[PDB]
Amino acid sequence: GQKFCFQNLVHVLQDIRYQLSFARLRNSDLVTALDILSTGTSLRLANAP
Amino acid sequence: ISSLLKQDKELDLQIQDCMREMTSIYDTHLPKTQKVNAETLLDYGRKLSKFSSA
Repeated sequence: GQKFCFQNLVHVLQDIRYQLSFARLRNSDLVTALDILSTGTSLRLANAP
Repeated sequence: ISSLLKQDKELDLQIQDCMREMTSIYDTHLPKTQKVNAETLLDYGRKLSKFSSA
């Protein structure tokens, strides 16, 4: 039971780290958004042969 | 003959230079092959932010 305690704690810590990535928000990619205003992904075309 | 040929080559190069400069000034280009509201823009970009990001 004591071991189970250790492990269980690790799993809870991982889980809350997961929720952590779920809670942050990142600055918008306006570039891609403006390209999609004009309905293409200008990036993926120019770049690609 | 050699002097006179040199003179002709030089004159040819002078007409070269003048046409070169006129065609440089007139830069020749091929022909070219909506406005946005920022709100819908910003919301869309922030949506996209998680999905275009690692």
